[PDB]
Amino acid sequence: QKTLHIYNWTDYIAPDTVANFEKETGIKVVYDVFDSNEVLEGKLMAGSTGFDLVVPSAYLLERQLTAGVFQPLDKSKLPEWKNLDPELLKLVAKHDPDNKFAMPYMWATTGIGYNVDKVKAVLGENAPVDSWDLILKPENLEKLKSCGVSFLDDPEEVFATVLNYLGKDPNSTKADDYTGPATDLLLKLRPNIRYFHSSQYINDLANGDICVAIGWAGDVWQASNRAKEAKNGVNVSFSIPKEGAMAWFDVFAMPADAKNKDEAYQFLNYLLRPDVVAHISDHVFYANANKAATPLVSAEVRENPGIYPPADVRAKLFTQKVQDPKIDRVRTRAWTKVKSGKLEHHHH
Ligand SMILES: COCCOC[C@@H](C)OC[C@@H](C)N
Ligand SMILES: COCCOC[C@H](C)N
Ligand SMILES: [Cl-]
Ligand SMILES: [Cl-]
Ligand SMILES: [Cl-]
Repeated sequence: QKTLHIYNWTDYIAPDTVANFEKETGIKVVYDVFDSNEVLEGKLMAGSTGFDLVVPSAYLLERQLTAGVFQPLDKSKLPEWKNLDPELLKLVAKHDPDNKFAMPYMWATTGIGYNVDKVKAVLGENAPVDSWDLILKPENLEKLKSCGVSFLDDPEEVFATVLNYLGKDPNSTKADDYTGPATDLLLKLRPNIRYFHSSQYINDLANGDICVAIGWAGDVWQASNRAKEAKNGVNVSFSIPKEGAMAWFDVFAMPADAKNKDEAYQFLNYLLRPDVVAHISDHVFYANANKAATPLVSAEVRENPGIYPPADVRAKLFTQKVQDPKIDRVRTRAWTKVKSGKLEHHHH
């Protein structure tokens, strides 16, 4: 009896995907979840993860590729590899040259999830829901504070979006941009932010407890769908704002010390089946990287331009760059300062 260990993002598979695989193959799956690239990266770099498959973002795979923590994926054991969109593979290959290490899973953007009616109640019918002004202009956050504001607990995403909003390179390599203007804005916003968290905001949006969030697209569409299924009268939407936004791929990868490689390839090949991955997209509201699967994805998902954005929106999207250690230090320090920004100090 063989057992396959998988480590994936929360809210990123259909409820029955694993059970269906277990029934088909007789392999027992131990499925665990994370909501942060930082948590996964730490485990990959500290020692053995004990996992057979993990799901980093592509830029994280790129950041640690030369550290040797992943092993190359034997495409002879992935007969359905051909189902992946070959043009999307060329884009992922910027992170994974010649697609040696990573299987593209889903693609999306980092934007604003919001309660349509509460935002309009607080900011008016002309609330700037097509703009980062909705959540990064202090005058707006002051008005939204009590209906609840959340930011992702992701320093790379948050600093990049703030830098872009301030008219800087979202991937600036200038330390002063982080310690100066980006920190200045974040500290002005901080008193109005209820929490920094990368997964609680889904149910909080769905239930009406948070009115604006920095969020990942499909997470927000899941919140919208949860509210609809609950018949709770809450209207959640998502915006890829006009100033641009981060875009990203998440990918499956195999840790270099994986125990059960054969079973892992069986699971990857299962995910390459068009019906399997389209069913996932239908439940998690994320675009997959499987060309063969597209016709099977629900119309509600395929036709949503916040899931599959058109070319004029894609032209405004940017990709996360891996930063040098000095920028990493200054960004991480600034993040800790921002998150602790409400605490009282006694040094004056
Ligand atoms: C409305 O269908 C769009 C078809 O897109 C091709 C698929 C394979 O790529 C999805 C991208 C946007 N992650
Ligand atoms: C990659 O293909 C999707 C094309 O969308 C382009 C829209 C019509 N502006
Ligand atoms: Cl409410
Ligand atoms: Cl990425
Ligand atoms: Cl449909």
